[PDB]
Amino acid sequence: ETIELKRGSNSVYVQYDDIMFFESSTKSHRLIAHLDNRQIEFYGNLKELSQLDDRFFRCHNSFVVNRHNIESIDSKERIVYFKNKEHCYASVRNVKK
DNA sequence: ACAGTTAAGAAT
DNA sequence: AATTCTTAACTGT
Repeated sequence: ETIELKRGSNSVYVQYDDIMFFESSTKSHRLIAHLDNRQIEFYGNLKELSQLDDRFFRCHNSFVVNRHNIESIDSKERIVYFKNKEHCYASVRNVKK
């Protein structure tokens, strides 16, 4: 299961479970794939990534998480912790799901 | 329910 | 390829 992260003249190819989560970049129409120890900026939209696979869940407007790489959830604070020790946030309306 | 912020379409 | 404007739909309380 591999995904092509398109970057204009380049592409980077990554396995689904290399990915902790995706977040929107502050560069318009770019996302950031968070991997174990690297981050890769690419062209995409979050909606499309969440439809690739059941493991990819839109927990927030700005985040798509890989369920397989979740270490724990603090549902009080709405913080999703990943196996590489990063974290991101779940929205009030999506945290339960 | 609100006001502030943002993802993503379209065009090029 | 990379960028802008736009706006509905998101955000947290």
